[PDB]
Amino acid sequence: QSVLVQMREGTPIGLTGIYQHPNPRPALIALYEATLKELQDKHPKDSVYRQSIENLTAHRKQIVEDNEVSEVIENKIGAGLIEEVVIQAHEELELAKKMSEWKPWEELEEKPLEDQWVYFNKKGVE
Amino acid sequence: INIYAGGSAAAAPPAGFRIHRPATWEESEEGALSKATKYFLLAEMFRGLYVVLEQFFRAPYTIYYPFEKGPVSPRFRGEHALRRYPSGEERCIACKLCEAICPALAITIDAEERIDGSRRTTKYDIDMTKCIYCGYCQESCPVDAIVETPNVEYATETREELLYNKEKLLANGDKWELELQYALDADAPYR
Amino acid sequence: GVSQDLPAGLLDDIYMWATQFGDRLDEIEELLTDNRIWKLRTVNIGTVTAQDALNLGLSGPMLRGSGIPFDIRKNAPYDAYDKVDFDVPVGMNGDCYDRYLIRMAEFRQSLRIIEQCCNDMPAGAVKVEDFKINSPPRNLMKEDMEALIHHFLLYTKGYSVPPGETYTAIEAPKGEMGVYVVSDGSERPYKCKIRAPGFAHLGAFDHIARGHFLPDAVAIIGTMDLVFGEVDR
Amino acid sequence: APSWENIKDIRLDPKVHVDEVYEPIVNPADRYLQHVSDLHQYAKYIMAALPKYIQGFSVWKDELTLHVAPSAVIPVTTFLRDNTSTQYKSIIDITAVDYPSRENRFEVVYNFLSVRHNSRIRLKTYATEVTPVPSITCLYEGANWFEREAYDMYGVFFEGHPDLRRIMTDYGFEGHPLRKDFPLTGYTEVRWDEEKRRVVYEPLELTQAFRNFSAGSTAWEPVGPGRDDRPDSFKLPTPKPE
Amino acid sequence: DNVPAHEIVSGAPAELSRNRVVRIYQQAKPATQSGEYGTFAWRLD
Amino acid sequence: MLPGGPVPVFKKYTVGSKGIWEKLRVLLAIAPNRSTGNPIVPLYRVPTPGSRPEANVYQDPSSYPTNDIAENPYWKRDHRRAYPQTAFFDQKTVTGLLELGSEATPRIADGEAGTKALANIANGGVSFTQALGKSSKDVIYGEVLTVNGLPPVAPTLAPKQWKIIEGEAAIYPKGYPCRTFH
Amino acid sequence: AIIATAFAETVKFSGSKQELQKRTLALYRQFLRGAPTFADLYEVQFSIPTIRTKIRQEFERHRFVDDLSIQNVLYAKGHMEYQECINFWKQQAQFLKYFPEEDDIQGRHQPSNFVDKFLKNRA
Ligand code: SF4
Ligand code: SF4
Repeated sequence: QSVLVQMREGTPIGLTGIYQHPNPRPALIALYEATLKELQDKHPKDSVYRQSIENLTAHRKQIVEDNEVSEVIENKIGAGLIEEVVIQAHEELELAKKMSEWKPWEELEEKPLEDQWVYFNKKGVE
Repeated sequence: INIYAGGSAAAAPPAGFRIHRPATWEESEEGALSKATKYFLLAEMFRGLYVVLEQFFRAPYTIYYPFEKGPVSPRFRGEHALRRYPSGEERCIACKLCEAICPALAITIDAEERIDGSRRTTKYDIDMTKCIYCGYCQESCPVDAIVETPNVEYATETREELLYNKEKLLANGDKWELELQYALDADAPYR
Repeated sequence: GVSQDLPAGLLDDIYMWATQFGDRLDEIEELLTDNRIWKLRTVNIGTVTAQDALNLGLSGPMLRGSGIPFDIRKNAPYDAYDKVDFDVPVGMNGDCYDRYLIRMAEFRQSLRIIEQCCNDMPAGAVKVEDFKINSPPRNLMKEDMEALIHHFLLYTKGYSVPPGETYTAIEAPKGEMGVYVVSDGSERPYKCKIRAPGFAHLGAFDHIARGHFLPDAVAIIGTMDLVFGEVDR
Repeated sequence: APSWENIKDIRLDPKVHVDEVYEPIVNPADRYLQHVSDLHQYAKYIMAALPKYIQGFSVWKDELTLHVAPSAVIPVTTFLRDNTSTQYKSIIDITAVDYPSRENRFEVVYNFLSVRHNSRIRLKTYATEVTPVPSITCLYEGANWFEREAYDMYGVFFEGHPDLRRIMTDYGFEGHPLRKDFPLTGYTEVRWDEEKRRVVYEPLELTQAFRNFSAGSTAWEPVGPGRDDRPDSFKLPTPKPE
Repeated sequence: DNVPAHEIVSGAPAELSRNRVVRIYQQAKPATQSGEYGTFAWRLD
Repeated sequence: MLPGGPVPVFKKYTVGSKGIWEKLRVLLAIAPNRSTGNPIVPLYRVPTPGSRPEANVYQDPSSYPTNDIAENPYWKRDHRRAYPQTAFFDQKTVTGLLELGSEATPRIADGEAGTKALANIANGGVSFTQALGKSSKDVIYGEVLTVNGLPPVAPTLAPKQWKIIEGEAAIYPKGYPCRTFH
Repeated sequence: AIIATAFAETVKFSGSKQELQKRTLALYRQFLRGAPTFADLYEVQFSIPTIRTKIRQEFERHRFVDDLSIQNVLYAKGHMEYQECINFWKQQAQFLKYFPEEDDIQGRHQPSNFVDKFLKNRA
């Protein structure tokens, strides 16, 4: 299966490089489901990253399923026009697939030295 | 009223953000022969040329510099000068504030106790090749000694005529004192 | 704040120039705007997309020609741009012609702002009333002791800024200018990086010029109108 | 009938008269407290969301800073560029800073912007004269020139950079200027040698030496400790006395 | 030993390393004043 | 007309034409409104800046509560020494806010017991991931995320709701590829 | 995308001495092959062998450096200079900075023992 994120030709909306997306809502729904899939599968349940993106995708998907008008969906999803929302969806999904390989939920890999992060505030150095 | 997911009511797009559409050759409320005539007789071109011509008949802005100078203000900052009191004594006391605040470090001073027991200078230099003409030196002096004249006509053929010393500044202040008094009488209250 | 107050009889002359400036801007628009050759040299040239203009750090008219309404004067007002009306033009197509139209629109909106400020210049001081930061008047420095002390210190050692650091920015006409200052509790800065919009503009010049002929390269550098003393920092 | 010869002389028009000017006394930082509590919550979310990388975060007057390590630059930048709540797409600046007192003297600083949400954010790492930093040209193409600058100015090496070379300094310059060990005037100067007929580089000799005037620095502490503006939701609780 | 020689990558001359001496110190408490802020920092000149 | 023109010639402060030449100019002008641009000598820059009467009456301007001589202590209007501290929060100081709470929402034991509880976190006694997993729903959904469960967004200090102006108020007409935002 | 210039190498810090050995040798080879170009592009008043001698001297300068990171830094700086020279970015002065020796003998007294330095106050 494949999805159309961005038409680089066709009717121009007010942004350059971005053009009108035919049939956005199905693409948004498929991408949101794929993000939820990658998170439900590869990420721990108790990670804040997962819960945040899950509630975000679920709420945006509900706003996309209940509504039909794109202007309304834009006034509800407060993130640009719908053709920018699809790109936010794509970028979020690719971030999920990348973060499945990295392990942000894990504990700190490099612990800073005590000398690092001291800025002219210790009252006894100048 | 509304709950937002990674968004806001500000970042929600403007109501009319979606531009309508590009018009085509159809839906053109200007007949083909009209825009053809404007295409072949170069209308806007002739209009621009006429706007050019009207300037041909208008008053030129030019002034003849050596016989008519441009506007000059009391706040203007040109050549330097060291002033005197009406008594004939010099105002400098070697507080060396002009030497400290000067961004370019052009100034160079050396004082000592004068024979009459007073504080005065034996050396006061300015490298006008280091000067940026900022006026911080006429601002720091608490006696209004050093000033900046409206003079700008002091070009030279050599770079060593620009290393002004104390004598060259005291004479410059003896010369321009009347002009300095005008500028000071109309600049001091704001300064 | 400001060094010295306005001299008398300045708002009047500003109002005179302002009443006459719209005409001269219009005389410029007559030659340039609707002309064919100007369009041929500026229509579909230097065309840059929204996402590219953001990835490249571009700001100002280069960004407002892609369709993004960003103006720091509205999204983060600093001096009095929140207490005075004005509009921000925006354009599609990202070309040079749209940037030229934006620049002319900014001329006229700035004229609107000048008229408003001349109509409402409040009385009071033009500089902070804390003589530990701003030098006092001279009629006090020559009569009050604490004022002369403060004058001396500000014009020898200067004023001690608190430790910290900040990037603060503005809507400079070129773009989004900025300064990254660092402090160490002294009168001398520890670091000061000037972020220069012409820098990122010239850096994008390679992405922007690829595919275009030399006359178009000239027009591109002209859209950005880089001031190379800025570009070189 | 009317003309410029009969135009109103505004110079005589009556002008506003104000007896007493009233300017209330106000702190400029009380304006920021709610935004500051918000930034604290947002930083807390990000630290909970990427515990592997974020060492800490500071806040100061509507400015956020995230402290990380050189390994964590590409991942955190991906999060800050692609995540929905943090669409920090624009790269405003890159800057290095020299703190010789540290083991890792350098401190690279990324500034970021979100035109979407209208917000900025920072991101700090650390480096040395030999330990490089990952390059974010993979994401933000505008970082190319800024990283070339930081290299030429301070000597920091941005790994992965397609063409890292000097941009400001002279083509044969040997040194990194903004280091605190580098003298103001540099080590070299140029003159025209009539013999060789060439601009030639010679050791420095100045006709007026540099006078620092930083020896007049104040002996008294000028600005005492500030004032806490941490929101109480981020203050470590005091246990009840008993 | 194993203290890195950054002198090789500094781009600076070698005369600083071979002929020139530094001194590390704290500024003495001035007798003309009673303040002590200019101290507590280890200057290198 | 609009609040931004057009305006006639007899209100513009420029040197124009007089007599039959004005009739001819208004005939032969693309826009007779327009001016030559040369300023009117009697008015512009008169009296000269070095002869303004207003400089003798001038006095250094001030504001009332700062020029007040009696109840105007400096330590109340010292805004520099009241500067807000640069707060710093490492993972230690954040896990304590998680395992424990804050002065607004305490969850801490009283007495030296809770003191050493803080001490266990001041040192590496409990970690950030451990107390992220030991955090009940009311903790996360209410102190890390929102009550609704959604993450917070990049805050704006001074939000800007944009608006579009179209048609007659706009700087340019409809045909041109530029628009106007308020 | 902002593409790399002609002879640009991506900065890549090798983890071993055995690979950097090879990279340094390729750099030396390129300098030698390109030396005649360094003689044509810059109006040079001496030999191609003398350029190759100076190149060998500059590589013998850091022959005895065993810290790997410093070697990576040195190699990157050298590739920078090769890119600066082979593309005609440097002008004559910045290049003949590396050839002080070829220029005429600067005067007569060049002190090498103590007493002369003392008479010239250089000791
Ligand atoms: S005004 Fe000129 S002389 Fe005075 S401090 Fe500034 S640069 Fe120096
Ligand atoms: S500030 Fe004035 S009085 Fe003081 S040294 Fe300078 S010129 Fe002399």
